[PDB]
Amino acid sequence: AIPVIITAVYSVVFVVGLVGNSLVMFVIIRYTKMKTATNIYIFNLALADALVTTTMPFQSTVYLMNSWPFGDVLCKIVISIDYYNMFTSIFTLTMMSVDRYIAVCHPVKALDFRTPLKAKIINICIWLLSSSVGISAIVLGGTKVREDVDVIECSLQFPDDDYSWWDLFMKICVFIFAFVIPVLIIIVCYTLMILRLKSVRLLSGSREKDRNLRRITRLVLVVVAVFVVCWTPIHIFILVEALGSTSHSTAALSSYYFCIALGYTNSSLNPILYAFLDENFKRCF
Amino acid sequence: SIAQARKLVEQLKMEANIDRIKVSKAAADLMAYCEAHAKEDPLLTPVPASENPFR
Amino acid sequence: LSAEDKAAVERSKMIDRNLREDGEKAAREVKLLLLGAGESGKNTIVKQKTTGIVETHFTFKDLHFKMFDVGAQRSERKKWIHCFEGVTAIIFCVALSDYDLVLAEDEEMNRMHASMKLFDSICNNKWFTDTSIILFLNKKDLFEEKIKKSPLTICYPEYAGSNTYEEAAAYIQCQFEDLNKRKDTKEIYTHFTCSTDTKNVQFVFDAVTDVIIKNNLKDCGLF
Amino acid sequence: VQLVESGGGLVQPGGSRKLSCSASGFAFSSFGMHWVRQAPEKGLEWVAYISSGSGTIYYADTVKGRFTISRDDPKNTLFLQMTSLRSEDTAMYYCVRSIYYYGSSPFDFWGQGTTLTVSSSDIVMTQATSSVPVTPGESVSISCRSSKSLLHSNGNTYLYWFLQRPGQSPQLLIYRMSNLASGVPDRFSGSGSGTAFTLTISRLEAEDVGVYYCMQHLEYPLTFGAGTKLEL
Amino acid sequence: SELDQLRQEAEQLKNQIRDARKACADATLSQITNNIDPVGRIQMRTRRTLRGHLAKIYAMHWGTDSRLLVSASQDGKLIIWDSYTTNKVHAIPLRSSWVMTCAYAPSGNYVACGGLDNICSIYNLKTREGNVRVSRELAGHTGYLSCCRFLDDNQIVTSSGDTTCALWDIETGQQTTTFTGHTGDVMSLSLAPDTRLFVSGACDASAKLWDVREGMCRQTFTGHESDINAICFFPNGNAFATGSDDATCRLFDLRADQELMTYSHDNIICGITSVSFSKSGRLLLAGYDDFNCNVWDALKADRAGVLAGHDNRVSCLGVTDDGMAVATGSWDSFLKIWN
Ligand SMILES: COC(=O)C1=C[C@@]23CCCC[C@H]2[C@@H]2C[C@H]([C@@H]4CCC[C@H](C)N4)[C@](C)(O3)[C@H]12
Repeated sequence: AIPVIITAVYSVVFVVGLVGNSLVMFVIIRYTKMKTATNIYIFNLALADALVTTTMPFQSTVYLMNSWPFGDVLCKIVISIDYYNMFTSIFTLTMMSVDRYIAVCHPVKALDFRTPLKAKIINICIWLLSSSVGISAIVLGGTKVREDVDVIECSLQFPDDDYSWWDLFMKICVFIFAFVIPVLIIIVCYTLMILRLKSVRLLSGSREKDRNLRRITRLVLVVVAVFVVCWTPIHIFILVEALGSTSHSTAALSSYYFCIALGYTNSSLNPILYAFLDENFKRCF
Repeated sequence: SIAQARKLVEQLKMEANIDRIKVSKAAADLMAYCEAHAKEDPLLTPVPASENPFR
Repeated sequence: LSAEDKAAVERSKMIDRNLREDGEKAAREVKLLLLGAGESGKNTIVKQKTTGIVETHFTFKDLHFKMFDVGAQRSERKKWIHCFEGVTAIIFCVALSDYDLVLAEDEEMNRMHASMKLFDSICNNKWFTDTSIILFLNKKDLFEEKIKKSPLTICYPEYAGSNTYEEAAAYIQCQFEDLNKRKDTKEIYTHFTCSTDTKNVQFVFDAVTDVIIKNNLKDCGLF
Repeated sequence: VQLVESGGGLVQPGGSRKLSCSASGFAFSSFGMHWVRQAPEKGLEWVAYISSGSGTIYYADTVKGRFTISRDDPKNTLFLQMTSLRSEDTAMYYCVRSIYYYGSSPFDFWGQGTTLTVSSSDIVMTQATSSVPVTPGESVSISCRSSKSLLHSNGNTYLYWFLQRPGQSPQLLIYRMSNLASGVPDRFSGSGSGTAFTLTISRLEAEDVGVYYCMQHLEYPLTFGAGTKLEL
Repeated sequence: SELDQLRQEAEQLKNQIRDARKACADATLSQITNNIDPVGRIQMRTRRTLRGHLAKIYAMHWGTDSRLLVSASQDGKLIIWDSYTTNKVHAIPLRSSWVMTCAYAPSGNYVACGGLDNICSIYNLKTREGNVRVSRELAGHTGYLSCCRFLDDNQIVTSSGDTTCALWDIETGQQTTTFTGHTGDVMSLSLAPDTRLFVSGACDASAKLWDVREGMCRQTFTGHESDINAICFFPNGNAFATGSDDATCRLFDLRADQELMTYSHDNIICGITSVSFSKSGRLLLAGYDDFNCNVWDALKADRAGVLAGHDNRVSCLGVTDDGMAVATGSWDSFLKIWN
């Protein structure tokens, strides 16, 4: 009865993701609108990961019946939009941390860098830079029939070339641009923000101010944890599988499915965590 | 101190000798003014689509 | 709609664009509410016919400062002090060479108790529960030659301390910073300055920097 | 308020020129400029239009794709560039101010005009009468006819009345149904409903004679009426 | 003891006027207007929201055409509003951002704007030169200006915060009449349809009748326990209502000089920032600090409905001169119009 509960977990994650990304989007569209410089950012996050919350039945039926009776183009475009929304979620999280660092440590430039016009320009620019990979997924996406048994899978394959170093360069490039530059920027922005906010006249004088600083620090460290320790198994397992010939496995290869399950839980948890931990949303509700 | 007090007492003294109408008649013609032209009050009865330019 | 109405709504859109672009300038403008007792030393910090609010402007380190003095207004304070919700910080200028002379025009109380009443009135407002203070305790150069001839206990019968610079200064800091009913939301930034001292505009810039940091933690849902 | 035209003159056929107007003495950035020409043997016709801040551009059908209009608000100048102009464009051009809001008076001020000579479903207005013999101190009532109705959905009639004195610029006289412009004495009265339009003058003076014109401002282009000159 | 004797005889004649006010009355308004049909629920939804301000609004005023309204705020902008189509007719910049009064002239050619600068600025709207420029810098007030209603195109009545009201001119710029007799700062002003008397509201809960031609008080109204913040004048001309800062609105009499009726509830606690009538005289609009307004049945002292929908505190509201709609300005940079 192993796959009995796993599909139930997939279904409940699917429905809570739908509920969260519908309620947050409806509240943002109705009450607060595009007022602040972070409401548009959390709107971008919700509009990004709505696709991830809707690909849950596809992933669940793939894991359930071990195949895909879909076609040839639609799972390709699912993969393309998945790459697109994931990359534009990572880049908006990175630039939101950059925006918070500009707000805290650089108040002379925070008023000139946190205007809604500048925020819209920056997020549209990084969306158009993610559009290059989004259309490259259309260019080099496809399908390949495996030789072990007459079933197929939706993945990326370079068209008719040796291209082993090309594939290795692509894997190390996506790994670096996922968890080297963005995680480095997250860490060196948040720890410098914490260092600046600790050594300032406010927020370090009384017990309530110290508790406020502790709450802010634990909130940003929980956000960093939910990012890193949850999304890291997927990338490290893909890097291990693509570094050499470690791609043959057994029924123990369900660790890939547990990794994609964690990557589908945290993609729904992150906007829910932001909405339910921002007390501005509590005043809005 | 002195001149201000003189001005105040002479002002309220000339305020004193003023004929005052009975308040029942004041409420009566208050009712008369609020009733005689209560028909053309869009705040009381909402205007139809021919009137009411706000839409 | 008519062509005249089309040109009218085009003019309205242009007016909206002008309003947006000159309300964009209001972000960089840091407003300071400068106020205090009469001849308490608030004049010497702005050196470096309207009969209303004195308007002055200066900039330093790429930040626009406007000081909004209400010293020429002698009306009831409580019915126009509610206009200052969006002030960045409050400048409270009271001197130290005022403990001995009581009023120099009338005889009701001392200058120090008047400053206590003013600071108590400005600290407990419903409109000023979060506005930081950059309180200046100036004229300390003339305070020391006036504290040797007359002790501080002639106005404060609860001092019972040594008659010197450091003890009297520390008692002054303690007696100005204890009037806040909520020190967990507003820390008074006491500072010493003279007529011919260095620039306190660095301290003002640091204080408004802290206030802008507080606002940036406010509007991002992290406060 | 001054609208001084510049440039122009005799031009070879198929050539190009540059009509510039030094529109100084007033707030140029808040007024939507126009361009109205007048043939020597005919009446007034509008050829171009630019709104405030170059927001909206409208052209006449005869000069669309042939005429270029441009403005520069800091320099307070209104330009008009024409290329390959024909002999049909032989006219004298007027610069016109027009501001648009509630209660505003469009087409309020006109320019002196510079002559341009070439060497060698539109709501039109008809006024059949011309060269009306009138006496000073009497009352006259000219008439104007429109192709369609001018009562829009917001309950007003967009009809403009003017007066072109001999050897002088046209002046705004009545700028809607039954209202008076600025500087016009309380003698010129406007009335009429639907498509039938008229003017009313109580006691004609020596300076009241001239050619009168109509205009609609409901759709573009902005064609005028006919000649309604007055004679002693 | 000259001062004590004059004070005690002044108190004696104050008891004389108080006993005259008591003995002139026979019945209250309740027991003679409680037998009429009550006003039902005045459910008035907002129609036009004049967004575009970027600061809190303290003053609005309608016009005689009942279409154009002007608004003053701390954005440094005086904005005229085409209320029919939600259009900005003008955006007048201000030399002083601290303004709390504005008024639209009955001729429609002028607009007033003054405040904490103690200088009344009057702007000429319809000029041959196409722009809006200030005409006269009316100065002479030692306190903060609070209301600047236009008597006509050439006379303006300005009430300041130095216990004085004043009548000004345009062609000269001097004070024709100075009104004295308050002990608190004046915060409200309201003219009359016949334009011969105007009532004021000061900080000492005192409302007077300053006549215009000769310039002195006619009668004194002291019924409130807090300062009177807003005042408004009945369309008949024999009454006026005051809005104070103790959750009470109350009518008075121009001729019987007595309290008529109070408009208060146990639920409402905060004060009144803006009060106005309807042109029929039965509804009494009143803006509170609970982020909403209210319609008051003036003949029943009953809350006929709420006008909730404003984010921040309403500070200014006025009705049209034909009684078409009420526009409620507030501190949320919004101008809701209700009908
Ligand atoms: C080095 O990291 C990668 O190669 C990638 C990491 C992620 C998770 C983190 C965001 C980006 C994705 C892309 C999409 C991929 C899978 C392919 C199989 C189908 C699933 C739905 N999506 C992937 C394995 O997972 C890939």
